[PDB]
Amino acid sequence: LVHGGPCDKTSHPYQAALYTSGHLLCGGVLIHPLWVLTAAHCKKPNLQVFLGKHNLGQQESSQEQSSVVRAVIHPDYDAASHDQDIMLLRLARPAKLSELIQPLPLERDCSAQTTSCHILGWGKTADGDFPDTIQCAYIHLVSREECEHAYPGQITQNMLCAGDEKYGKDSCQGDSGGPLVCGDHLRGLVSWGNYPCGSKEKPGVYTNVCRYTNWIQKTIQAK
Ligand SMILES: N=C(N)c1ccc(NCc2ncc(-c3ccccc3)[nH]2)cc1OCc1cccnc1
Repeated sequence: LVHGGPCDKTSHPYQAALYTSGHLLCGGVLIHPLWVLTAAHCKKPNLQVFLGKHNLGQQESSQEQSSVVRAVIHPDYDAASHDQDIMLLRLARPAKLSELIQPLPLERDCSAQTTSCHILGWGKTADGDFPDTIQCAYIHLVSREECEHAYPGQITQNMLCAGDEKYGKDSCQGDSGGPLVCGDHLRGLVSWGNYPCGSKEKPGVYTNVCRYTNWIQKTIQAK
């Protein structure tokens, strides 16, 4: 995450860190004790989910590690255009809830009134390095018209745009699949955006979570 700062230690109990091959791959959101939501482009072998983390460089008493037993990519995900960039991960071990491990409720209304938004993750910072401590930033939703102008013929109804006109606070590589939180609800998932990272004119593009209520519920309730 570029141009942000360290999160408050107790503000992100729903944040997951996804690992493969021993290093940080993506963010993710705990939405149910057995399920983490992330971006479909985070699908890699032997995913390891870490909950209750703040600093990746230290062993924390609140952390919980779980293997993934099932990875459910949206049937209409299109890697080329990033359309429908969403994936459900079923945990081997149900999350042992604590003050630092809690699910985040989903935004079910696509016409939700504007609320204060934020992003977070262990993605690349402004200096080009990967931080041990999770970064946070306030950002605002950008109108669909403004975003269509920023990325012509690239924005679908399955995408939301969000950014920061003042410093260009933005999500980046490694923040993928992390949450766009609006009014204490999951509004979006980190999907794609500008290269290099920065949202002054070309806002970050987020998977529009409100569009996936039925698919999420059907997947979680399946079998
Ligand atoms: N600026 C942003 N808001 C932003 C946030 C997250 C990401 N994640 C990387 C990422 N998204 C999708 C894929 C992907 C999908 C399919 C196939 C292979 C790759 N990879 C990228 C972002 O901006 C572009 C960007 C690209 C690379 C390095 N830095 C920034």
